[PDB]
Amino acid sequence: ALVFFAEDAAIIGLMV
Repeated sequence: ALVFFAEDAAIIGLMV
């Protein structure tokens, strides 16, 4: 799958 990235503090992945 595709894993985007966002800064939630720290950077996390978002898997789709």
